[PDB]
Amino acid sequence: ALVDSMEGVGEETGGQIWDPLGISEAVSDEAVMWFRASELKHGRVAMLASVGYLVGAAKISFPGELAKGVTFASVAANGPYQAWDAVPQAGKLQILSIILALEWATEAKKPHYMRGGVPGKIEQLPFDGIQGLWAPKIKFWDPLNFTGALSAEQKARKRKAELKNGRLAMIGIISFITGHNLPGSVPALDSSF
Amino acid sequence: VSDMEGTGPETGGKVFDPMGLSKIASAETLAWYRAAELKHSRVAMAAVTGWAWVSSGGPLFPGYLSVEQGVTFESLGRDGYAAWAAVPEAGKFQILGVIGILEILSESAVKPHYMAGGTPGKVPLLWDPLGFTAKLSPETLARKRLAELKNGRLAMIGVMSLVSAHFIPNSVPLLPGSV
Amino acid sequence: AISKPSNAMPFLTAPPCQSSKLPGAETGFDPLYLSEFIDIKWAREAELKHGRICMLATVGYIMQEFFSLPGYPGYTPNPIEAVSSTPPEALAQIVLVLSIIEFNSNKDKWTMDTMFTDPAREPGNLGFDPLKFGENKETRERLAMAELKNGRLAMIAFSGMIHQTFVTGKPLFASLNDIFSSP
Amino acid sequence: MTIPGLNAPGLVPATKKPAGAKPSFESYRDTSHFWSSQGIMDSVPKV
Amino acid sequence: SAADGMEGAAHETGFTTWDPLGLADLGSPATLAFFRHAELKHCRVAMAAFTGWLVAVSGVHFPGLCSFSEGISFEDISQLTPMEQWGAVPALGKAQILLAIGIIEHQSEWKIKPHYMAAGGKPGDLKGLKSFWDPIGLTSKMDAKKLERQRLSEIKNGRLAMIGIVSVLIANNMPGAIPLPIAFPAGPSLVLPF
Ligand SMILES: CC(=O)O[C@H]1CC(C)(C)C(=C=C/C(C)=C/C=C/C(C)=C/C=C/C=C(C)/C=C/C=C(\C)C(=O)C[C@@]23O[C@]2(C)C[C@@H](O)CC3(C)C)[C@](C)(O)C1
Ligand code: KC2
Ligand code: KC2
Ligand code: KC2
Ligand SMILES: CC1=C(C#C/C(C)=C/C=C/C(C)=C/C=C/C=C(C)/C=C/C=C(C)/C=C/[C@@]23O[C@]2(C)C[C@@H](O)CC3(C)C)C(C)(C)C[C@H](O)C1
Repeated sequence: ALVDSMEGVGEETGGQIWDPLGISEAVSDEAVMWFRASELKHGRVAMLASVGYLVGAAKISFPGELAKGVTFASVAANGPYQAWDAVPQAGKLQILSIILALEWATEAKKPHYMRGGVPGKIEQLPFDGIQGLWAPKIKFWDPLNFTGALSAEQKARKRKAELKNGRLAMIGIISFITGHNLPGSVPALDSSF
Repeated sequence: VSDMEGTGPETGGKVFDPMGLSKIASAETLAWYRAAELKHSRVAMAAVTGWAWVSSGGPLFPGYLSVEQGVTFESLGRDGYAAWAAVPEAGKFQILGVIGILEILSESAVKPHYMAGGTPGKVPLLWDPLGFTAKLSPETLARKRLAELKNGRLAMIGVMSLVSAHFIPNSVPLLPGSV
Repeated sequence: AISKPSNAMPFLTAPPCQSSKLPGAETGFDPLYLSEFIDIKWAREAELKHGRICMLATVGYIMQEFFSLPGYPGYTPNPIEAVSSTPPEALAQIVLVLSIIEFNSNKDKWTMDTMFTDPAREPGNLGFDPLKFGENKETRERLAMAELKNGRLAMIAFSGMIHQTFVTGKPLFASLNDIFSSP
Repeated sequence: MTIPGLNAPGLVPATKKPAGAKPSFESYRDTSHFWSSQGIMDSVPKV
Repeated sequence: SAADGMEGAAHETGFTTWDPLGLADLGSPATLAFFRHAELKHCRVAMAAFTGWLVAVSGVHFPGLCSFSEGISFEDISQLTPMEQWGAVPALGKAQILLAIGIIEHQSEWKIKPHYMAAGGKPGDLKGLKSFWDPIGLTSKMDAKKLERQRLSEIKNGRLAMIGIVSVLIANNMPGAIPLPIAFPAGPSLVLPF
């Protein structure tokens, strides 16, 4: 089984797969590749969101202006939750468009992950190889090539750390949002966020 | 990291990296660090020399920054942040746009890119137009590269000293209280 | 357990177009199987003609809202109203020129039986290639597939612009701004 | 307009009544599309 | 790419062909020759256009009358903005200017029998139209090395000139495009013939 040959197994659940409900046992291998790809994407998005939400909760913002009328401090004033609503529309559209470009270019790689490729290994240069499209070759992950200095075992341990941190952030960001929605649901969040 | 330039006699003839930042760096990461260090050295040297020349009562440019908008170089202020604020927004925009065109040209026009097997922080587009170091020996060129890195790091320290003196009222000992 | 299913739809049988040497034939998208009834070469000729017309038309539609011929009579950013506003003689001359072009390009080949009698005639190959992109045979498949797909997207897009202007009464990007405006 | 997510909330909570007695049969049969005269007359296409 | 032996690779793009979208790989060598000829024509026309635009803005004009029938003079045309001068030219004057340009174009296509699209075309070469290019023999003194340098200078100046003419013609109509705040002359960015 493909579920028996991954890095996500951790001692926190013993030296064994954590599939309480047998979801991985009730699906074919292709769905397991999709699961790992989506798990890592969710984890990474979640930790980006978690650190961003903490930064917003601390009222930390850049010195300058997010538009020609709004200030970074002004749009951050209300809090992290309403900050996205207070962001100008064109900026939201631009973030969504660049995320669209990223998740289209990464999807359009033919080894893929569902059809015979490493799940979670986003192609480091999504926009390369596209005919009649040009990008500056800023490779998406490790643009300055930190992981090159690591050995294979080192980066395997760090992939395990990635899975652990991504799952923890998956919990954490939703903890932030749920604490904002239901007051006292997550007692660690003050009224500031 | 041990084969790169920048080390001098002032640190035991050895590398200065207390916090291990070079141990997590491959060849490409080290090239990026060197490119960033050199570009910061260049920018900081120009910045600190300009700030010193302006705020030290040095000569200013002759006439009008904007003949139409009515801003003389003397009336700009002879104070760094205040002068930059008083510069017209169009002037700042075209300075930054020219620098951006230069940066894009630098990235796209220096073949073997510094992050793909090229020399870090070299710009054949902008260096020695006339003749200056197109004929020097390969040991004096290395010596002057080391000098560049050294006094460039000193310029980084100096320009951030000026910035701290401006923001924090009196943070630098031997700098005025109105930087 | 379909023996020869459509590539686009595995739950439908292979149409005649799928087992064909046309550009884009490796898609098998024909739920109504109109390739069986319609001659495939005629249908591809019409496909490329409509795609070319509509991929001119979409650019014309989007750029007529913004730009005008200097001092042209009866301009209106809404092209639907601008058709009536503009002189009828302009549209008459345009239709006459296009009639001349179609007649001369399809001389004695205006019908299913008449056209494609000669084997060398290819669908859409009316000989229009001044810059000679087709002499480079490596990129010919790319350009043919690209023509087909962009023409299809342009047919759909022109329908979108036309019916959006019908809905709103305002030109395309004005309606787009009104959609992407404040609540 | 209100793009859901961009310039407005996404899913919005619904308005609800906190419990209540059983509506009488004639209360909703007289408004149903199939067992009401006005319901039948309103259960027609439009254009 | 196919645009490797072609001259045009500059000092500002390393010394490699700048074809980010790979249009030179598209199509035939005939297509690339058409692209080169169009590049050089746009170059040359842009140099002429910027020089004429500077002439119009400066107000230097020929002494006399454009047409004694309509009474329009070079001075009256000079009073308008540079793009409005074309509208101010007499209609027959525009017609015969376009006739001269069309005749030159037709002879360039016709009398230069080894065609730019055809094999051995020399796409930039319009000399062959005798006494059209360099009537004074100024280029005769030069050799192959200086001729190649001057061809590269032509290409660079012309690319810059077409960017420049687009910039000046779009600056006033599109405010804030070119950052330099100066009263660029008014008028349309595009004009029709006649
Ligand atoms: C940064 C910012 O904000 O603004 C900037 C940028 C921005 C916007 C682009 C601007 C612009 C416009 C620009 C830069 C326009 C550039 C125009 C340009 C570059 C125009 C070339 C004309 C050349 C001609 C007519 C040459 C004929 C030459 C001929 C016919 C010869 O006979 C040459 C000759 O060699 C032969 C063949 C033989 C020799 O024996 C003799 C000589 C040597 C004579 C601004 C506003 O200005 C400034
Ligand atoms: C990672 C995502 C992202 C990318 C990759 C990206 C790239 C580029 C590029 C280059 C490709 C250009 C040339 C460009 C230009 C502008 N961006 Mg933009 N941008 C991103 C995100 C945001 C956000 C969140 C905002 C924003 C904005 C602006 C404004 C301000 C206009 C103003 O002063 O009103 C201008 C001119 C703000 C906005 O929309 O303001 C209404 C705003 O909030 N951007 N942006
Ligand atoms: C290194 C950067 C740089 C470059 C490479 C560069 C090149 C050119 C070129 C040639 C290519 C021309 C033709 C040109 C023309 C004008 N420049 Mg410009 N310029 C640069 C920087 C600045 C700054 C800082 C200012 C400035 C200005 C003006 C004015 C306004 C005059 C007035 O309004 O009186 C005019 C006409 C001032 C301004 O716009 O002030 C509101 C102003 O402060 N420039 N500039
Ligand atoms: C390509 C350049 C060019 C060439 C090679 C060329 C040659 C000749 C020849 C020899 C073969 C003759 C005999 C001739 C005669 C006249 N030219 Mg003419 N001409 C050129 C350009 C212009 C322009 C720009 C204008 C113009 C005009 C007139 C008028 C005035 C008529 C009048 O009073 O209206 C007369 C009599 C003006 C015009 O047509 O005004 C309506 C006007 O504006 N021409 N022109
Ligand atoms: C497959 C393929 C391609 C493709 C494709 C693509 C992208 C195709 C896209 C097709 C697409 C996008 C098709 C939309 C149809 C929309 C319709 C019919 C809307 C009707 C809408 C109606 C009838 C609205 C009616 C009303 O408003 C009225 C009048 C008043 C209101 O009171 C009530 C409502 C709101 C109901 C390539 C990539 C281009 C090439 C390749 O080779 C082959």
